[PDB]
Amino acid sequence: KRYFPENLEQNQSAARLVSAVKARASEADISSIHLAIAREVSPMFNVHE
Amino acid sequence: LAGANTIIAIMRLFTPQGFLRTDDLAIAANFPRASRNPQTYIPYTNQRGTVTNEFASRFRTIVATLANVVNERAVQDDMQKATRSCTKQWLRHLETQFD
Amino acid sequence: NIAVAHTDHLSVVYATMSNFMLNFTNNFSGNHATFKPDQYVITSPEGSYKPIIERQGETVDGLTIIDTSIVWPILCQCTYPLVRQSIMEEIVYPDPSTTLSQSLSVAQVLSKLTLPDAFINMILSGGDSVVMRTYQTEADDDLDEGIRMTTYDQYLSHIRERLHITNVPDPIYITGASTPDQIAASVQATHVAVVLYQSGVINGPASTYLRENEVLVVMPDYYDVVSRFANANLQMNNNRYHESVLEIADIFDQADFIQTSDAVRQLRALMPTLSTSQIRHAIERIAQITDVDSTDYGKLTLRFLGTLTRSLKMQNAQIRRIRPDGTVLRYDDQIDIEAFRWSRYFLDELQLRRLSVGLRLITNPRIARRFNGVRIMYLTDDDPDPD
Amino acid sequence: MLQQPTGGYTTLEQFAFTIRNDGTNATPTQFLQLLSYEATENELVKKTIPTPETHLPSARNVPGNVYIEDAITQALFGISAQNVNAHGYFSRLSALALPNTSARLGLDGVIYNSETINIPFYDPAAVANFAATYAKLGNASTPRYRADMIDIYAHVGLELAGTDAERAAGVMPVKRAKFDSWEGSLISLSRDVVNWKILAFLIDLCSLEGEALRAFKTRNRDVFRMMLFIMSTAVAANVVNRKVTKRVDRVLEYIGVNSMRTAGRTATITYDLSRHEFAAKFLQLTFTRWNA
Amino acid sequence: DKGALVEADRVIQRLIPLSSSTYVQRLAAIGALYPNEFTENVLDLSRLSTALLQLSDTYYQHANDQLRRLYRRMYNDSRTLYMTQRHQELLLAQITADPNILLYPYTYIFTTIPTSMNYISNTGQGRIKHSLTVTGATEHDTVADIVLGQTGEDVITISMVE
Repeated sequence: KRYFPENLEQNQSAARLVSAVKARASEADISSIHLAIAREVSPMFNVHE
Repeated sequence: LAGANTIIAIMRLFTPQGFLRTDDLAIAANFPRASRNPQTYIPYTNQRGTVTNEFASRFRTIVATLANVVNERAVQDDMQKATRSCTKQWLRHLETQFD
Repeated sequence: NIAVAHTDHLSVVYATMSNFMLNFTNNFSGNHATFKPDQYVITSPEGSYKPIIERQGETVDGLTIIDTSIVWPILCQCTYPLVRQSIMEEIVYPDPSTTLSQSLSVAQVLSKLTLPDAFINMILSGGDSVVMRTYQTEADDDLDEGIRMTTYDQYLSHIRERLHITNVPDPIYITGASTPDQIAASVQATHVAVVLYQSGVINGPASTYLRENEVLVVMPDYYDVVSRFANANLQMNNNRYHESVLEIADIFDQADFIQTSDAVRQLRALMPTLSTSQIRHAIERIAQITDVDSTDYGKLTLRFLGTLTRSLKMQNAQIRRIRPDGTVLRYDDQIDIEAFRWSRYFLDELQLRRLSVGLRLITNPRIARRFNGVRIMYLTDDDPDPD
Repeated sequence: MLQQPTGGYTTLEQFAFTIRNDGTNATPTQFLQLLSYEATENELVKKTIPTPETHLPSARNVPGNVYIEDAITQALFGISAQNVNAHGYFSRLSALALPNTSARLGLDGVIYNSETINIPFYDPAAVANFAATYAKLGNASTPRYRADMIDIYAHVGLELAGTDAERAAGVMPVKRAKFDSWEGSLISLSRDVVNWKILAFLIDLCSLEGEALRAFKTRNRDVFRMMLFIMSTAVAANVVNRKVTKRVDRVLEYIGVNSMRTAGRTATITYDLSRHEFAAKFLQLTFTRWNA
Repeated sequence: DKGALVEADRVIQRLIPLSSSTYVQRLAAIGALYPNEFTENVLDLSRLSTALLQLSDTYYQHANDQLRRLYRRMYNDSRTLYMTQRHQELLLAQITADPNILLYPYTYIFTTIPTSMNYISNTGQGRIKHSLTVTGATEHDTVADIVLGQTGEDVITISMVE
């Protein structure tokens, strides 16, 4: 994962921002990514949330 | 809006960077299509420059806006002041990642 | 007891060390109340600036954590040569050569380190480019011909920061009261054929000026471009234009800002479309090709600096003070040193001098033995000649 | 010994000053024709130049034959020259200042310590007349004798950019010189001018008198102006190029204003502080001679 | 200017910024204009800088185009000492008396003094009590309405009866 600039992950004052980014940054899956890509083109029927 | 310029400006960061293609091959193929004139929005056009890439440049302006946003943000706790300085570096890392 | 050793001995050590070659910054004016360090950053017009000083989270092997308690040994448990009670130990005056030569070792290590990146960025300095619609305004205009214009976004994303670096007044807004004489005065003030459009509608003589002189008008948007001009020809039309790229070298032509030699130009003309990863790969290749070993002190320093990630974007980069507020200040004769006004692509003067000769070499027709295109034709080959 | 003509040595075709341009050897005047201007709000006003010091610096006992033409021309226009005063051999010119000295100034621009075979040289009278002034280049650096590096440049402006009207008035707007240009134009110009046998121009400037001198000044105004041009680019605060519909115009801002810049740049030759002092001194002397 | 003998140490008491920020350049620029009318009121020196800066900002703000450009010239050529012809006459005298005297060398004499309106500039306490004249040289035509802001009780209160 290339989430943080070098040093910033282990930096003690970065700890909140890191924990923030880690809160959002989900692990990759080919399926979820391809879905995310595909649904830009696919018709929507049940309205998305 | 007269008094809310920073909000409108941050809201312009969301404007899509692509273009509205007609579905020309689908129309020539006589493929089914609910729209009177079938179309689709491509998120981004290919880089027509030789070095400059307009997507990455757009994200440069976005992240620069966002960093000057965090910079202007008042904080109370010391720890918030630290995280405020750190997010700017994080933003810079992002911008290089996107480029 | 120790005070003499401090004031009358240690002070001189400080006073020499102030003149060591690498102690290059100003550290402290001696007034705690009003001292902030001058803050330089390395600003590329493209990517974000990189401050020299920041809380970047490098501890430098713990060196940035300051332990005040070190003062206790300094009073209560440390000998000094000046404090005899009296042995009269002779003072030591160390050879300059050791600290000197290690300073020089560092300096040469750093220049030789930067060289491949700096060279490539010299080539590409013209390569940043902006999208540019060219609306036509004559009955038989060629596709290149007409009034060049670009969106304000492309202006901010490229042209503006570069104008800040060239230290010129910002280009005038044109309001449709604008004389061609005013557009001229603006261009010769900024040395860049550019004007921000403001409000309609631009008059005919100004339009002929902008067309004849290839001045680049800068629209807030393309919402109704022909309405913005008063066109007597009625040749201009919202659908009648041609989108095209416009290299920064086709705008700026500064000697140590943007390499605009026709040699480097045609050399770029040869180049495949490039991403930043490709450029990085080119730099990493040149570094592969030209790596030359260090001196043992340089190996120790390169090892100490750690992996050279070089995330910083050096394209058209410069050395400029930030305001403490976080904005980037323009260069200031009257405060910034002359050496900072231009990076000179971060190359030595002898390098640029040889470089011009190289450019003469790299465009000689005799070298140009890569040939383009072939004729196929069925034909007897009596009496061959390559020409 | 080369006889001086009734005009200066400059009348001889052997000494012709020409910068290469448009694929030929252009006379400086036809290059100066390409020069064009943009007056700014700011104004240059020429103050009277201080009279040069009477003192001629000693030509210290030097065994060798100093290459003085090369030294001056490189000090004034040379691309890479530096620390021009620490060697300080300009003082040597004073050796020629004496009546009946054994030294000769050869057309090579060498100050021979004695007359020597197969080395043609300027008439010792004329060289005495020239050395009498230009040996003071030798005291360019001595603190007591430094010339102004700022006000003197106004004269340069007036003599280059200045229209006959501005020159009569003695004041001109600070101008911004410009000319259509080939790549590296200022550098090639500075070398073509570094190659000049300027000692002819100076010796004639200093030895001629009356109608001959006046004819010399009118005949050579453009030469002087060209040296002034290379120098003005050495001091100009910046030198941009402009796109102008498939042509490129070189633009020096500004004429007549010493920026005192010492940082190197690709576009033009740069004056280290010593070159600034030397040039200011040279301008003092040459301008003092140019008005009589 | 009033013709008094002056025992001053030097003819021009203004500083010359050999190297400086822009605000000081604009100060030095406004300084040789001599905008101020003669005044005998005590000044609050503590805020002087602010005053002199604001003055500059307005002097340039409502000056005719030529005076504006003159201001800019002084503002860029800040190393030069701008001075009136009479000043330079005095310098000539004091040089002739003492040939060895050192004076700042980069100076520019005004062939003509600028003819700007003199500014009242009392910075002591007291509200002005203008008595507006019915008519004047200016000919207003369709001037836009001027809104007056509300004031705090802290600045001024409006009781019903004197």
